[PDB]
Amino acid sequence: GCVGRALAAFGDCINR
Amino acid sequence: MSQSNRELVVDFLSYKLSQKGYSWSQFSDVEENRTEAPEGTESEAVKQALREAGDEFELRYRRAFSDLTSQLHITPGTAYQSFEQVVNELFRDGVNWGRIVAFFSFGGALCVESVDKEMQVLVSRIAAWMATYLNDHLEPWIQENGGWDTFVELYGNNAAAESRKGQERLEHHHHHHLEHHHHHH
Ligand SMILES: *CC(=O)Nc1ccc(/N=N/c2ccc(NC(=O)C*)c(S(=O)(=O)O)c2)cc1S(=O)(=O)O
Repeated sequence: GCVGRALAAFGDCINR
Repeated sequence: MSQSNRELVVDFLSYKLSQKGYSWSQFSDVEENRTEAPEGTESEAVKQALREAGDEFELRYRRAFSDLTSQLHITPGTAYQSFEQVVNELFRDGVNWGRIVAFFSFGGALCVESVDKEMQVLVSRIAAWMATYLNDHLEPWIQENGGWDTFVELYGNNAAAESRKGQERLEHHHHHHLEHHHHHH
């Protein structure tokens, strides 16, 4: 669980 | 030029073990036994940009990171299938400039997740498959967005930015260029 989903998501925050 | 993506991975994994008190080279093989990329051919700026953007990624996921090792089941080489889960999303949902720093960031962490369980042997293995994934999958996309140099153009190392900004505040000017881009041989 997570990780795939989590880093996918949290990764779109590398800007703001 | 191309294999410089290796550096970007390696340099980060190196720093990752450094903040834990482990060594990359003690558990390495990447540039250890074979020479892929230089110590910083083009990458000197791109890896410098990469580590900063990577840091921006780390703290953000660090909340879950320490717990996630149970989820990924950080273990023998099949931890790349654990990191697969994530690199899978990571690629489909928007491979951008800063997005790629996430890949090499959690990859550098994937390293330590291995060393954590005292399996620091994954350290070199991960870095291999990380840079390779970049080589095969990411590099084309990167080039569509300009390249690694372009990444530092956008999100480059601001430490060095401020370093040169000091004298640039007075405006040095007087700098003309007869050069046209980076030439190759
Ligand atoms: C189990 C798991 O980890 N699941 C999961 C999935 C997704 C997220 N977070 N996604 C997400 C998406 C976008 C943002 N913000 C941005 O748009 C930049 C965030 S943020 O605001 O937290 O940075 C998060 C988390 C998790 S969780 O680890 O279970 O919480």
